[PDB]
Amino acid sequence: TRKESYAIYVYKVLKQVHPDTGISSKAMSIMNSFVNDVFERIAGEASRLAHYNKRSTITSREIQTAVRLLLPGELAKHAVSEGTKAVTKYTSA
Amino acid sequence: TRKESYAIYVYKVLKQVHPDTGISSKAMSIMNSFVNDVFERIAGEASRLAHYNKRSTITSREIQTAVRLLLPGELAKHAVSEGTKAVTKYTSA
Amino acid sequence: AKAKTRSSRAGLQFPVGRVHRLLRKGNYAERVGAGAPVYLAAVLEYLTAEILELAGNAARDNKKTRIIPRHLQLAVRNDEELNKLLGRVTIAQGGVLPNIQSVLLPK
Amino acid sequence: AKAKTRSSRAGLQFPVGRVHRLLRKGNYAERVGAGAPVYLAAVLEYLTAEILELAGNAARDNKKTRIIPRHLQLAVRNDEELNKLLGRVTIAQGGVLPNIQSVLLPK
Amino acid sequence: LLDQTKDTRITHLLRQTNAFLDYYNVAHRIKEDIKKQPSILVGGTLKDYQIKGLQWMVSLFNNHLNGILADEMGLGKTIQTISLLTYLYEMKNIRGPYLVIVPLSTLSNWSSEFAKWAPTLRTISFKGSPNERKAKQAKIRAGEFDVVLTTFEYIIKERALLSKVKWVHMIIDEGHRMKNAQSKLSLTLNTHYHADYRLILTGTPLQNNLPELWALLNFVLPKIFNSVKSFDEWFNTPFDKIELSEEETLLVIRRLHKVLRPFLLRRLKKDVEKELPDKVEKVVKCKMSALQQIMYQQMLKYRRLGFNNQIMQLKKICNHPFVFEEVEDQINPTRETNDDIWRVAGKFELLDRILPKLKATGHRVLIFFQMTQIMDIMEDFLRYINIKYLRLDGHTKSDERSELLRLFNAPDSEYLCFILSTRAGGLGLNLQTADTVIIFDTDWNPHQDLQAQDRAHRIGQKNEVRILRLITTNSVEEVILERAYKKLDIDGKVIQAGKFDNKSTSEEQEALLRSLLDAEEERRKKREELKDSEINEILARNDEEMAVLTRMDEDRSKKEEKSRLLEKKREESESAAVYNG
Amino acid sequence: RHRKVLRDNIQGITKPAIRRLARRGGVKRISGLIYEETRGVLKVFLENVIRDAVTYTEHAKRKTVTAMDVVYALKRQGRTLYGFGG
Amino acid sequence: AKRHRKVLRDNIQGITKPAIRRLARRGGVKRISGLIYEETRGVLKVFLENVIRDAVTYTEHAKRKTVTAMDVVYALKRQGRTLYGFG
Amino acid sequence: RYRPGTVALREIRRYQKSTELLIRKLPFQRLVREIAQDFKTDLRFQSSAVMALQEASEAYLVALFEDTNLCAIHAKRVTIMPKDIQLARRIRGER
Amino acid sequence: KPHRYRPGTVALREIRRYQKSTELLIRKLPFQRLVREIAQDFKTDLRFQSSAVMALQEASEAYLVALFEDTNLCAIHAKRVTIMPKDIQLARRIRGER
DNA sequence: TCAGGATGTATATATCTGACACGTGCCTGGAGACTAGGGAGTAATCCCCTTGGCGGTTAAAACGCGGGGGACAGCGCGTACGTGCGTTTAAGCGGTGCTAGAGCTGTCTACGACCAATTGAGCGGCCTCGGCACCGGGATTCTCGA
DNA sequence: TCGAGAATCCCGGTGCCGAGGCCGCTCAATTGGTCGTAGACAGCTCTAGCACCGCTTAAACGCACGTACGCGCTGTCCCCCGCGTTTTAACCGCCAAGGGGATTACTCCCTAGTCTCCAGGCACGTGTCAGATATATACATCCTGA
Repeated sequence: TRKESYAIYVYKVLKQVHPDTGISSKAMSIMNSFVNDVFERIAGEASRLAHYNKRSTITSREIQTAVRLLLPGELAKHAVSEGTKAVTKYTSA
Repeated sequence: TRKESYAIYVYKVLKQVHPDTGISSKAMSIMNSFVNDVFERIAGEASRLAHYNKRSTITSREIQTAVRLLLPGELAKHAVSEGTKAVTKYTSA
Repeated sequence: AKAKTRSSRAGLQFPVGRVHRLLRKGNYAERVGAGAPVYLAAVLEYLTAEILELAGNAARDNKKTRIIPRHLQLAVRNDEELNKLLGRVTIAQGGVLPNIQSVLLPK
Repeated sequence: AKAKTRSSRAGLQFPVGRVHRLLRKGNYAERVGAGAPVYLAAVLEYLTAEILELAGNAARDNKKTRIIPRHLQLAVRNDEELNKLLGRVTIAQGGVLPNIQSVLLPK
Repeated sequence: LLDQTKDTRITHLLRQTNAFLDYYNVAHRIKEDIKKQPSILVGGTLKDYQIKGLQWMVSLFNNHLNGILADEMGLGKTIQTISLLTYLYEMKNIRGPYLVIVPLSTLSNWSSEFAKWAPTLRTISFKGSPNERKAKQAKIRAGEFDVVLTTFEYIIKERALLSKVKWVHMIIDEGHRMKNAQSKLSLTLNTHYHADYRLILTGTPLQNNLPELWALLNFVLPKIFNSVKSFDEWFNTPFDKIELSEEETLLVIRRLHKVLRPFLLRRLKKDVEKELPDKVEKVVKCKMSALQQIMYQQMLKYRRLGFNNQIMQLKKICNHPFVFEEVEDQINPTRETNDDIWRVAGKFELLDRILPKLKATGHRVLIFFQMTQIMDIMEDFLRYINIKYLRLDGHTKSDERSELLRLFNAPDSEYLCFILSTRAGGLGLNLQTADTVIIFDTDWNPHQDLQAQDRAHRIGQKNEVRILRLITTNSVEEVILERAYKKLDIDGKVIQAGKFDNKSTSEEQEALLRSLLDAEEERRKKREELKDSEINEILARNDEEMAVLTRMDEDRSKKEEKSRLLEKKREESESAAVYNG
Repeated sequence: RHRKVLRDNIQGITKPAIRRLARRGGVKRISGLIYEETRGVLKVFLENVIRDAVTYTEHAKRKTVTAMDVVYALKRQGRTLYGFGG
Repeated sequence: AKRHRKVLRDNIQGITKPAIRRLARRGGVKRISGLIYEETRGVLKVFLENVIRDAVTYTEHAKRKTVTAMDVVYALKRQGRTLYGFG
Repeated sequence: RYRPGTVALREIRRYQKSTELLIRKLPFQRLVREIAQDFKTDLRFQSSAVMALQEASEAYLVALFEDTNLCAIHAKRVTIMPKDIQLARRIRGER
Repeated sequence: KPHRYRPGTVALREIRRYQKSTELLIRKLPFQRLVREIAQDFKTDLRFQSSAVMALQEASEAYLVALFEDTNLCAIHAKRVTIMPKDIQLARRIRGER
C-alpha cells in the first residue's frame, strides 16, 4: 500500500527541460530505478571511500571523489560545475 | 605501528591439518587478505540481503543465505554441515 | 517561523530531505553531512535532465511527443561517455540499434 | 566466574569476538546477531583448512615442506569450484600453470 | 678531560691484536727503530719524508696496531705502500700473507709499480670478464699468492675466496669512499671475518659533515670501537661563540689532536717538495640578468615561496636561465642558437670578457661543472664564439679519457678551455699543462679544493694557479658558499692537524696554530656587479700582460662592444609560468 | 487447480522464434547445431538465475517468487534490470 | 644542437621486443606479428592510464601526495582486479 | 525471387530497427514453470517477472549471437558453428 | 655444418621454461619511469613505494599474460597460429573495455 | 539499361487505451532548541622518498642474415540450410469460477545494546637454526639428422 | 625404417636469512548485571495467481528444391624463428640535502539525539485527449532478363 518514488520530481524536470515532451509510466519507472541505482553506486562506493581514511562522518568531499571516481570522462567536469554551483548556492543563503 | 592480522590462527590451522607443512609470510598475507575479502563478500552481501526484508538485526540465517548464495556448487553443502554443526555445538553449551 | 523547504533554496527538483534521511537509514556511514545531500540533489538534476534531454531529442527526431525505452537506448548508446558508463549494465525493452557490418552487405 | 573464550566452546581457531566486534564497527548492519560470528568462524575454518589443505597437497607433490604462492595458484586453479569462485579475481606472484594447445605442438 | 681516562682504557683492549693474533709510553714501551731502507729495495730512493714515513709506519709496527696515511696526493703513496710490503718481507721474515685493495681507475698504476719496486713478489689481479677472473681465482686457492690486487665492487663478489681463507695484513686505498657507515663494503668487512693487522689509507681527510666518527674514530682501533659511541654526543658539539668555540673548546680540540698523534699522518707538498711557488685564489661577484632578475625570485613564488627547491628552482636556473627546456619555447620559440642567447644569464655574462683576452694572452683554462645539463649548453654556445676546446664527461667509458689528454697536452694544440666534472677522473687525470681554472658553482665538500686544485698544484705546472668562483647578488647559492666553503672550514684545523701531527716542531701547535685561529675574524668582515675593468687588473700575472690588455681595451672600448646585459621583453614576466604552474 | 502434463519440456523453443531472436543479434548465417547448444547455455544460465531466485524466495520464508528477487538475482549476477523495481 | 631532450627513445617503448616476447612466451602464444608490439603497448598505456587515474583519485582525495600500495589495492579491488598478498 | 542473403538483410534491418518483443511469451512461461517444478513445488509467477527474465535472457542472448557473429567474421567463415559459440561462452567465463 | 634447431622447438623450450618459473619477467625501472611519466600528466609530485610498483606491475603483468592467452585461444580458433591486431582487438572487445 | 512484381508511406477517420491533471485525506520533513562526541589545526619526530651525479658489471636489447613454413588467395565440388508451399496446431484471448498465502496489523517477550569490572590472548621485540637458494659435473633424456 | 650432437635433473655438497619459537607487555576479548526493543507468533483480510474452456488464428513443422558456401586441395612467396654478432642501460653501490607519511594531546566545534509543531507529496477518484489498428495509394527499391 505504502510505496515511494520520485515521480512528479522527474516529471517537473521534464516540464522545465522539454515542456511539450511527455513521459510514460514505464519510462518513469526505468528512470526511477535508474537514479536509485546510480545513487546506490555513489553512496555505496562513498561508504568504503570514507571507510579508507577511518572517517566516521561523510561529507560533500566524500561524495565529490565518489561520483567523480564513479563515471569516467568529461561528464565529471559538468558534475563538478553544477554540483559545486548548487553547493555554493545553498551555503550562500 | 598497530596492525591486526589472523596470523597464528591460520598457522594453528596449518598445525592441525598438515603438521609437517610450513608457511611463508607472503602466503600468510595472501591468505590473510583472502579470508578478509571472502568475509567482505559474505558480510557485504548479507548487509543488503538483510536490507531487502527491512530487518534491522542480522542473524545466522542472513549469513546462511549469504554465503550459501555466494559460492555456487556442492561446497555450500559442506558449508552448511560444518557451519550448522558449529552452531549447534555452540548453542548446545 | 515559516517553513521553507531547503531544496528550494538551491532551486532544484529532487528533494534534499528524502535523500538525506534515506542516506541516513541506508547504513552507508555512521554519520551524515550537511551539503552532501544537496550535492546529490544537484548531480541528480544534471544527470536526470541530461539523459532526459537526450531522450527528448531522440523522441523529437522520431516525431513522437512522449518517450519510448527504445528512444532511451538510442539516446544512451548514441552518446560516448553516457554509453561508456552504461556499457556494462543492460536495459529493459530497449533493444539494439540498427547496425550493418562492413563486408556483410553485398556490392 | 572463570573466563573461557566462547570460540573454544565450538572447538575452532578463528575467534568469534574479533569478527563479532569487527562486524559491529564495520557499519554493515545497524545491529548484530549471536551465532552469526560463530558461523563466520566456522566457514573460515572450513575454507582456510580447505585451501590450506590443497596447498599442503601441492607442496607435498612438489616435495617442498613450506608452501609457495605458485603452489597456491596451482591448488586454486586445479580445483573446479574453487577456481570458479576465484576465476574473476587475480593473484600475486602465482602465475599460470603450464598448458599446451592441441595443434600448437608439432608431430 | 675525558680523553685522559682513555690512556688506562687501552691497556685492557690493546692486546687483542698482539695476544690473539700516557698514550706515548704505552705505545713506546717496546723498542724497535730502523731508519735505513731495506737492501732489496730497488727502483729508486726514499725521500727524507718517505724515510721518516717508513719508520713512522715502523713506529706503528712497534705495537703493530693500525695506522693512517692522510697526506696529499702526488707524494707517491704507492711508493710508501710498496715500501712496507717489501720491508716486512725481509726484516721479520714473515713473508706474508699480504693483501692490497685499490680502485680500478688507479689499479693500472699499482699494477705497473710491481715491476720496478718489487719484482720478486708474485701477484694476482682480478679484472675483466669472470672467465679471466676465474683463471687466477683457481690458482690462488692452491696457496699461490703474495700480494693480491682487487677493487671495491668485487669485494661483495669475492665473498667466496675471502670467507674460507684467512689473511694477516690487508691494505686498502681510497679510504674516503669508505665514508658511508651502513655501506655494504663497511658491512662486508665484518662479514669478511678478520685478520691480524691492517692499514686504512685515504687520500683526503674527513669531509662533509662532522669529523669522521665511523672508521678512524671507531672501527679502526682496538680501544676505539665502542669507547666513543657513548662520547659521540659530547665531542660533536665542539666542532656562546668565543666562550665555547674559542676559550674552552681550544684545549678540547687539542685533546682530539692529542689522541690522534700516533694514528694519522698528513704532510703537505709545500713542506717537503715545495716545487710550486704559490697559488692565487681570487673571487668574483656578478649580479642578476633578465630571466634571473626578480622574475627568478618570482619563479620561486609559483612553486613554493615540482619539489627539491634547492635543485629544481634554484641550482638549475641560477646558472643557465631555462632548464628542462619546456620554458625554452617561451623566450626563444625557434629553439635555434643565435646571437646572445647564452649572455642572458648573470653567472655566464662574466666569461664574455675573459675568453677574448685569454686567447690573446695565451692561457689555457680548466673548467669544472655541476648540473651536467650545463655541460652541453655551454659547449653549444661555445660553437658560436668559435674558439677551440675539448670535451669530457663520465660517459667517456674510460677509453678516450687517456687518449684525449695526448691531444690536449700537445703544445701546438690551440685547445684552451677544458671540459671536466668534479667527480670525474678520480684525481688520476694527470694534467700539468693548463695554468687556469674557473668554476661556475660552489661544491659542498672540500673535495673542490682536494680535487680541482690537485690538477693544478701537482708537479709539472710552475706557473701561477688562478681560480674564479662565480656568485650573484641576493641569491640562494650565496648562503651555500658560507655553508660549503666557510662553515665546513673546520677541517682547517685538520689541515693544520697534520702539520703538528707530523714531526711537529714545538712552535707549530701554539705560535703558528694561533694564526689559523686569527682567520675567524675575517668571517665577520665578509659577513658585512663590481666592474669589468676591476677584474681586468687581477687577471693579469705580470706587467707585459697589463700592457697587452690595454691594447685589447682600446680595441673594444671604442666601439660599444646592444649592452653588457639584457633586462626582463616585459611580457615574458607574467606570460611564462601562468600556463604551467 | 488442475494438472496438465504435455511433452516437449526442453526443446519447446521453436527454431523460427529463436532464429529470429538470432536475427536481432545481427548474425548472417545460422547452422543447424546452433539451436541445441543455445538451449544448453540458456539452460545453464537458467539454472543459475533460478537457483538464485529460489535462494531469495526460500530465504524470505514465502511460497511466492517475486520480480524483486529476479532483479536482485540479476543484480548480483552482473546485470541490473530497470523499470520493474529495485 | 644535441642539448635538446626531445631527441631520445620515448618512454612508452621502455617495454622492448625480447621483453614482451618472453612475456607472450609465458602467455603461451608462439608466432607473433609486428603490430602486436605497438598495439599491445597502446592497450598498456590506456589501461595503465585508467588505473593511475583511479590511484591519483584515491590518493588525491586523502590530500596526501603519496600513492600507497593499499591505494592500488582499492582501485583494483573496485574494478574486480583485486590483488592479494598486500592488503 | 531474390538473390540469396538480401532477404536476410531486409529482415535484420526490420528487427534491429524495431524494439518489439520477439520470442513468444507462453512457451517461456511453461519453460520457467517446468524447470522451476524440479526445484520447489507451487511457485507463483507474476507476468512482470516473466517479462523481466524473458527480456533479460532475451537481450543477453542477442548479445551472445552478436559476440558469436564477431567471432565468426573474425574466423573468416560467416557460418557460425558450435565452436565459436562455445568459445563465446568460454571467453565470457560461464563454464 | 653448424648446429641449429627446427623452427618452433626453441619456442617450446622457452614457453616451458617461463610457464614453469614464477619469477618476475618485465623490468622494474622502465615500468617505474612509465608510471611516473604517465602520472606526471595528471598530478604533480606523486610519491610511489616499491610495493605499489610491484602491485600494479604484477597486476597488469599477469592480466596482460591472460590477454595473450585469450588472444592465443582466439588465434588457434581462427585456424591461424599468428596473432594479428584483429584477434587481440576482438579480445579487448569481448572483454568489455572499449 | 526498364517491364513486372515484393516491401514502405501519409492522407481521412474513427476508435480502444493509457497519460495527464484537478481536486481530497494523511504521513511527514523541517525549523527552532539544546546536549554530546568526531574531528581539525596546531607541533614535534623518525624513517623512507625524491632531486641533481659518479663508478663499474654484465645478461639482456638491438641489428644482420639464412631459410622454414604458413598466410593467403585461387579453384573445384558435395552438401544444406535458405526460400517457398501446404498442413496442422498449439499460442493466444476473453470469459468462468477456485483458492494459498502476501500483506497488514496486534500483542507478549527472548534478546542484543550498554556500562562497569576482570584478565588471559595475542601483538611487538630477541634468537637460533634447519629448509631453501646456489654452484658444480655427470647420468641421462631429448632432438635432429644422415 | 634408426644412430649422431645439445639440455636438463640428480645428487653432493655448501652459505644464508627468514620461520618458528620464546618472552615481555598491554588491551581488546570476556563476564556480570541492567534495560529498552524489534521480532516471532496470531489473527484477519482479500487478491492476484491457477486451472478449465470454448473460440480464433498467425505460427510452427514437414516437404520440395535449389544455388551459395564452406571444406578440402593447391601453389606462391614473404615474414618471423633462429643463428650469429655488437652494444648497452638496468642493477647495484655510493654522495649530499631536503622534504613528506604517522603518534601523541588538546581544546574548540558541528551535526546526531530528541522534543515540539506544521505543510507537502502521494494514494485515490476523474474525464479528456495523445497514440495504435484498421485502409487506400503514387512513390521507393531489389530481381531477371536484354
